Amino acid sequence: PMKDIGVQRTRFDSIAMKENIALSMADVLTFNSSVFVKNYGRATLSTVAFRGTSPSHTQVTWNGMRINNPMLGMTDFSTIPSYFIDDASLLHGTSSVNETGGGLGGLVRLSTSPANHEGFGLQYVQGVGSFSTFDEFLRLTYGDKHWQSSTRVVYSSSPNDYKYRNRDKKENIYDEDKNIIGSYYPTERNRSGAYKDLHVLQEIYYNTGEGDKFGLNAWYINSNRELAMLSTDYGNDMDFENRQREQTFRGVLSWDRVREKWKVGVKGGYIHTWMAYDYKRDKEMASMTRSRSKINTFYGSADGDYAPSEKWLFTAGVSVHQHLVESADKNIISQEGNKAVVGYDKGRVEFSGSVSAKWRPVDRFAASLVLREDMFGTEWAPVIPAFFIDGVLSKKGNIVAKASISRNYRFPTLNDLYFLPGGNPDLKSEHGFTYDVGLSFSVGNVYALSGGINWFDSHIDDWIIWLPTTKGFFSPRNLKKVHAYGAETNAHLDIMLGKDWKLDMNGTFSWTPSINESEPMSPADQSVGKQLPYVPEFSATVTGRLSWRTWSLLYKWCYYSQRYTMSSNDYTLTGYLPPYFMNNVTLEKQLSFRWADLSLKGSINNLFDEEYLSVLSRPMPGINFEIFIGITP
Amino acid sequence: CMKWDYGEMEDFSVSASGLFITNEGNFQYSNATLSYYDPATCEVENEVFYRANGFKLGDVAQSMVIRDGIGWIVVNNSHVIFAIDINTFKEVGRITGFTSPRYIHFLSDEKAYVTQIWDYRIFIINPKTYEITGYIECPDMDMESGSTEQMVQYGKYVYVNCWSYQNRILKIDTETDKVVDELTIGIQPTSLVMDKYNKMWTITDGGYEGSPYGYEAPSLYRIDAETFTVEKQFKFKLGDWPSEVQLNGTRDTLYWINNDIWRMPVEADRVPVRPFLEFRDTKYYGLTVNPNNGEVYVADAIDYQQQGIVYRYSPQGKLIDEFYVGIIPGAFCWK
Repeated sequence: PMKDIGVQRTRFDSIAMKENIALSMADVLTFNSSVFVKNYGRATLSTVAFRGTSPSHTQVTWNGMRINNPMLGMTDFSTIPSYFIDDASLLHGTSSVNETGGGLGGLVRLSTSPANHEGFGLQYVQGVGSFSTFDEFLRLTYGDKHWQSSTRVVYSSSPNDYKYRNRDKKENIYDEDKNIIGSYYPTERNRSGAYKDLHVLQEIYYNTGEGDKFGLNAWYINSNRELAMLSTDYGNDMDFENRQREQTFRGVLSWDRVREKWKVGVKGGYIHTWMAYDYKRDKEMASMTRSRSKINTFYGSADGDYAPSEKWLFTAGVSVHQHLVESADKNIISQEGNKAVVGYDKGRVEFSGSVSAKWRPVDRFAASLVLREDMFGTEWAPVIPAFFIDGVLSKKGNIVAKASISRNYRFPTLNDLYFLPGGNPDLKSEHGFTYDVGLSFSVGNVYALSGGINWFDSHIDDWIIWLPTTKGFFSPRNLKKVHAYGAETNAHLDIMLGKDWKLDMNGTFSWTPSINESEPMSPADQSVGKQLPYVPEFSATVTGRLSWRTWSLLYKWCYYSQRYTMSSNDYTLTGYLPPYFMNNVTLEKQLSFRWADLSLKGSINNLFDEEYLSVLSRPMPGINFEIFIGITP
Repeated sequence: CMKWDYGEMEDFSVSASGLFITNEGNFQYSNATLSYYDPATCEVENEVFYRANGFKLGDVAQSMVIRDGIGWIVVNNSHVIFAIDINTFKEVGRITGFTSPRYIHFLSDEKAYVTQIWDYRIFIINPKTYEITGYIECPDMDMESGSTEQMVQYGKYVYVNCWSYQNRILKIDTETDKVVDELTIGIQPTSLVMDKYNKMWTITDGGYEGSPYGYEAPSLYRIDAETFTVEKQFKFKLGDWPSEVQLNGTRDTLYWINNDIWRMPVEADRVPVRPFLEFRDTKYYGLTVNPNNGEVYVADAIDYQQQGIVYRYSPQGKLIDEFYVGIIPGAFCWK
């Protein structure tokens, strides 16, 4: 019960992240946690946002690496399959710092671990259904007392022409001389929404009798997704062409020497993304906007925890990323008749060093101080501190209260500064003063229950926001100063109401206001003290399931309050987003054989066939299903 | 327990003189809207297109021209132009297939041009049949950086400014529908207008800092239509971000927004030292002049994230009225 001294982190159940093969990775977070996920499609631009916080302050970690490509400081979550993760914590707010700094909202801490299965355990899962959607996954594992290896691969493809009664655009019935007769809402198909995604991860691991672990995993993805025509796009799908290719790699090597009190480890990694965007039309095709941008990044990390006995613990860590970008957006005809490009190419180091002291005088009271120094490029960020306290209010029911205060900083990204079509490379670092407080609760082996609540409060100083000009392009400016408090609650219980009648349940609920608190921009600024747009006031998510011997079933539901599409938050017919109640359910039956384990499962999304909207102008499919068959060792 | 909404099919007959305000909205948000303001009552109605048709306008309405009681609204990111009744706002027709329509210029009841960005062709259409009829190939222009913006007619010729990553004016012979001449001026001319002296005013934006094409002080140019030669050049200061130049009904006083709202006789030999309206902490984005009484309407987009407001000032600079419209008003159309 240390290093989590006053730390708020959401741990995910073993089957919460291995429920369905595709399942993206946003679909695990959005149903076992309570953060906001801007999301429209399956292969969509799914972005996670913490308590009243922009996604730019929600940075992620894979095996100690920063995955958010510094060309734009975030991570796309449709680019991660559910089956490609073994360990996944989620550090909230001020508790994100004692792993890495720069996280104002918080951190998603990801890592792959060896399954520790001995022998050869090839596992194949094949899944079909919905709108000609096909998913395949395969895992070949090798086990040994000292060596270990595993190869995983996912391929998913679908055209995504789902039928929608389009309440956003009408179609006409004409006559002689093009005199309009009729108009109806068409039952159309999602235009240019197809996708073809492939992932492959190869990992090996080494262990000796004394505590010397080695590990290495490489991860290639090849993504080819069609940008959906927005609902008011009166263009032919076979005439226009909107394509996103992303070929990227992430690899990490680790060495960990752990003995009794002192645990030490080093890591080194590399990422390399190549994003190609294509927008073309027919006259026999021709490119309207055709771009290729590639960034590669080198990593270096070293962490160490020396804990002399109990009551004192000290951690230290360092993470340095050297980034190297190459942007190229358009090819233009320069005035001299030559051919020139508008893309830039830069790169900068990103160092973060941390030292923390955990001290628990007795079992009841305990405190901790973490202290980070960050340096991106050539500028030293002012010390980013945080301080945690936890206390055992009553041993009956483990009721434990925690609180923590910190002051985070976020540096602007390479697009935030050096974007050549854009501008403003002199942007100030985002400042956040934050402090939390909460309580936790648990009661116990033939029955069990737990829960807790918290309290969020954060002032963000001059923070980046992109604005249009009178020239037709965006540029950033540190204008707004937001004030985003809130609170989060969780509860999980399981009472075995029989010989084998397990009932596993958990649920979360969050009140996340992010009121604007900046200089009123104009004499007609209605957004002076209104919540920021696309920030749901209330969010909630419950997932519950039960087991009867080899049969199992889980049901998930989530609700997001009205998402304001306007900074002023006023009602608008053209831009109203209703509250969002997504319900889905999956069920499985398995049956064990000799040396094999067969399972068949079926999952539904958008039960009740609700025709709705989650992002403005972007249609959503009706009720959809996928059925999966799995062989496992 | 949630739903989508369709309908709200309203119907209303509106005044004779009015002002339309297009609202660009947010890219890929399909929240573009049309507003209608009545100067006689000082009452504005918003989202009139959706309220009259029951479906959204599209995504990036750019401009509007009216020919014979029918208003043509160009929706840049919807690959369509809507033709509506100027009184009921109900759709009467539409033309799809446009790469990224910008402005529309009518040559006759059966022939009209539609400029485009991200295209080296100017789409020719037939307003009477509501279909695309042809293309105007622009010289020295590719799809990657092609750009045609505004158009003005001079006899049998039509002049068009090439804005995005361009530095020229094209001369098109309407009798053959082909480009017959060009003129190189400052980098990126933004607009083109014609005054009562058969002179063409255009204002360039000077590109942008770090551009592989160019970066310069934007400028206002006076070009003779008959000889197609630059006669006057009024350079401003580097760093300015002026808007498209526009003229009033009598075509003898040009106005624009720079950092303030300026006004100048077209015969002047220098830019006036005093502005029309001193800056007042309002994000001037759009501008227009009533062709009948000279009242100046200034559209401030505010933070580009919520509904904008338009201020109505008298020719003398007296605040007459103010009203909330849609998101990011950038174009006006007088009825």
